[PDB]
Amino acid sequence: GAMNSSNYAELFNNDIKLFVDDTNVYRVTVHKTFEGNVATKAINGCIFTLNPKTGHLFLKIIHTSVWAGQKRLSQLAKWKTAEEVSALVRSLPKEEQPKQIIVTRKAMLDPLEVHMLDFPNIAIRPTELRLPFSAAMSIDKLSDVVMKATEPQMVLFNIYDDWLDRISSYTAFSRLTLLLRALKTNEESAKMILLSDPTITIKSYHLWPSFTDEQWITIESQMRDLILTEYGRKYNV
Amino acid sequence: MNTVPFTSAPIEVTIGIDQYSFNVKENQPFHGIKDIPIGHVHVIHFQHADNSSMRYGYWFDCRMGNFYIQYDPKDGLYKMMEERDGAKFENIVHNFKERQMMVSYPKIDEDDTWYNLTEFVQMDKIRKIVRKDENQFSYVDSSMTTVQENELSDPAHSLNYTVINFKSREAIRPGHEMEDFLDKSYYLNTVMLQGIFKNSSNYFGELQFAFLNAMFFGNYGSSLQWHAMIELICSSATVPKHMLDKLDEILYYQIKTLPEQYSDILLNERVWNICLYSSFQKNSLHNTEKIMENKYPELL
Ligand SMILES: COCCNC(=O)c1cncc(Br)c1
Ligand SMILES: COCCNC(=O)c1cncc(Br)c1
Ligand SMILES: COCCNC(=O)c1cncc(Br)c1
Repeated sequence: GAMNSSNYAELFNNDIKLFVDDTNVYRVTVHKTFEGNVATKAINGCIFTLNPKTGHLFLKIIHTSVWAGQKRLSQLAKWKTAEEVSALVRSLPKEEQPKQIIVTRKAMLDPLEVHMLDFPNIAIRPTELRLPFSAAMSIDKLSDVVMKATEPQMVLFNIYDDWLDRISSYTAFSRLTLLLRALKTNEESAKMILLSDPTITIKSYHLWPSFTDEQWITIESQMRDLILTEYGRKYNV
Repeated sequence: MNTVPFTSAPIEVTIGIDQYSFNVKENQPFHGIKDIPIGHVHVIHFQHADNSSMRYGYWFDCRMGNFYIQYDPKDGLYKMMEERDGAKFENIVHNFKERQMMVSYPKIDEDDTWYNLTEFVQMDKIRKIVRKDENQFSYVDSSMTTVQENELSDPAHSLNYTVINFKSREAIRPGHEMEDFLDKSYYLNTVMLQGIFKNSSNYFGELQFAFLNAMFFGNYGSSLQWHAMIELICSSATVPKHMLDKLDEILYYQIKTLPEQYSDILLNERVWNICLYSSFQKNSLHNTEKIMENKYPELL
């Protein structure tokens, strides 16, 4: 059924699975019209599809052209997500297809289930975790490729960079979720933390800086402080 | 006017005939039911005084044979039987008629309730759902499961209802996933109406049979089937106007007839609120919405 704290290690066993997050698929700026009404302008979006074990990120870029002439875009966005996830599974060799797909918002279950009727053997599951994947558009390199796209496009990343060479997938997911939670709660502070020391760089082929084991500890410690802090600044505690 | 004569009433039993019911005491001199209107199907049903578990009963059409009830003390129930010797039966019936040992089907002449609940119900169609072909009548009870229920365990004793599943490849055309799930007109009009029922009278017929089994025997899967068939129409943007008008009348009389104290289990809040207030046809069931709102406003 649903995925929660009690079955959290299942994410790092050897059954292929993907998280799907749709929170950046349909994105708008809201503005005033000359007549003093309000209108939206869509901007490019993305589907965040992640293998938590490997770090493989299938970033489907959703180009604004896909909304042209369409009505009820928040509901179409969910079906558009489901179509693209289904297409991706179909594109994969059978032995590479996931056994489970975990959606991060429950409104994605029915659209994905209907699109995956051909794959009765793939379980479509919700989660009770409040995962911070919406903050993936705070990662500069991901925001850039999305905003620059002129057509629909799939781009492949490893969101753990090279971390699995030194840590387990459990620890790499924990780091990712802490980084993302920090970016969501205070993007500016989070970013100031990550890029303070100019001697630490981000390799062309990576998303995050090349931190030593000890520098990651310091970084991880500062991201917690931020999250505990912003929780005080928010709740006055 | 036809007659379902009984050999005897050896066990205390509540007897249903269509929407009427009466109590018979252990070994009371009761020998059946007379004046049954020709031209409709009927259902005679049973709830023993000792064990309210297992409502059971028989769907029949008096034009298809002479039917009598005999209590079987081995199997412990009132069994429907056919008498092929038509003089032996007419003689047996006349004797009981003369001795006034039969209750009279108590149809009020103004009352079209039964006709309105059974307009599209046919005995030959019931017989291709309840499979037991050596008999012209059809047994049903509370615990019989539907073909679909067994998929999710004895097949001979199942209700072979028409399998409806909104998240199935039958319901969803490749490439129309969003379209067909949010607007079920394809599934209603092409898959179900044109290729299985053949017309809407047949769709209305299983819908009517489903409700009656759900209400008379408390059959859970019949309740599921009834709601599924309602929801498929209400969730279709494109429905012939004659079918919408007829559905409204159909449902009105089912809602009117439902016992007020059984509304609790026999009415699915989600299906009804969806059908009346959110669905494509939310404005198309005026009579049904008015009776539902005045009689069961709690449910909504
Ligand atoms: C060979 O005759 C034995 C079976 N028939 C009956 O017992 C009978 C027939 N018709 C009505 C009623 Br009540 C009883
Ligand atoms: C085609 O499947 C067998 C039942 N078909 C019907 O069309 C039908 C019609 N009226 C009542 C009932 Br109960 C079913
Ligand atoms: C507490 O009831 C759990 C099953 N629910 C039902 O609503 C139901 C059950 N059996 C028959 C019929 Br008809 C309805």
